Amino acid sequence: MRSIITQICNGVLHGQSYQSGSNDLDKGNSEIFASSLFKDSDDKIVIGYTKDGMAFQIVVDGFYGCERQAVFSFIDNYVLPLIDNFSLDLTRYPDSKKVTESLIHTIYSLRSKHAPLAEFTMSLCVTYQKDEQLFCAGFGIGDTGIAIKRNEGTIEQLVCHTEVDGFKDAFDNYSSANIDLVIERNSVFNTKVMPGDELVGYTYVPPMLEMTEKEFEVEIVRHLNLDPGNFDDKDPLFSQLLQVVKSKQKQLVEQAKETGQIQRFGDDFTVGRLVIPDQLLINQLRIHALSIGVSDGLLSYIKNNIEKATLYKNLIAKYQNNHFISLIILSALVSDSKTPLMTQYLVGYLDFPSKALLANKITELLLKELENPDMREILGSRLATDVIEELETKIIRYIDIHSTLNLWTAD
Repeated sequence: MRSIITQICNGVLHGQSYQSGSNDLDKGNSEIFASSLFKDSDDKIVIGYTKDGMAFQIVVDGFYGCERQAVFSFIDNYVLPLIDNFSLDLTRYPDSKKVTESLIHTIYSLRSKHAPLAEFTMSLCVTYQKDEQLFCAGFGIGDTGIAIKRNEGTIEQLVCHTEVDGFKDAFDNYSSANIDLVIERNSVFNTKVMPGDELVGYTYVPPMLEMTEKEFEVEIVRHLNLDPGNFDDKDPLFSQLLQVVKSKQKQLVEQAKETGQIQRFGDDFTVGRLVIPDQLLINQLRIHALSIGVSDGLLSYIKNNIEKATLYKNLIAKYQNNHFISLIILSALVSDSKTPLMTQYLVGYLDFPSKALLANKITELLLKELENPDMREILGSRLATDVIEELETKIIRYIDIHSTLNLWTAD
């Protein structure tokens, strides 16, 4: 009962490339890229934010272009609702290793009884905030990989490309009995993160750019990172990454001319970029989590006192891009004692035990938006404590506030 994701790359790409959507909701921080590296895409990358506003990125590369769709419908229907339970257990339980294996276990048990035909390699990272500082923790099994760039010009390597002596440990039925072995040889992590750190996820690279980090044995495995020596500290990682692969691609195809006729190599190249958000962006993300979830519920119940909410849906659909007004509109709906069913139904749709606990949640996120430097510019020496109550009175006029409201969206 929610919509969280922001940008996705599904089983599709345009001619030779597919870039992005640059979702406003991420304020220019959600970008991905996809290309073919030999005609169709098999990989899938997902970047989004929790209902509590925590950042995450999922990277998938499939095996067979024949199934290629239940792999995706597996992620969209069952894996996505698991992210909230991941970041929460990361916040509640300190032990990063325990829940991650259970998550993989829950993934394996779920992938068996719902779509065991799916064989892919997946990697993911999710952010969580237990203390004042931000933490991110995830794993990755297969030919995939995640990298990070910090605030100092360091390309630190998160989840690595695991190679089992020339075997790609993956989410296949074949490994579904050697599960516990897959974890000890694959990469799981939990690392401290600061705002502005650049999270980069990738699927395939020509091996000329990969450098071997770790080799060991179990009763041989290669844990290998992305070589940072050919990268700079001034430019972002994602934009710099494509500057070299195309530069090496033309160098690789030129190598492919001197061999009679066509040679064969290359995989689906899909790359995702994520930037860790600030404490301000989280709140207005936490704001957007409610605005999306509140609308759709009572629209099918009544479909089988509605005239307001249909106009309310359009009203939020007009001012959802500004996170401040989108908040205060909600405060009026709960205060309307003449719309109790429309008020009381939402918490049931949202699983809230008490309406009042929600009403506290409104004000807490409301007042912190005053710490956003944009509202101090718009709200100056105006005893805001009363104005919200005034604004609460303003919205109850159901029957031309937009110009009066346009005072607060003047950016």
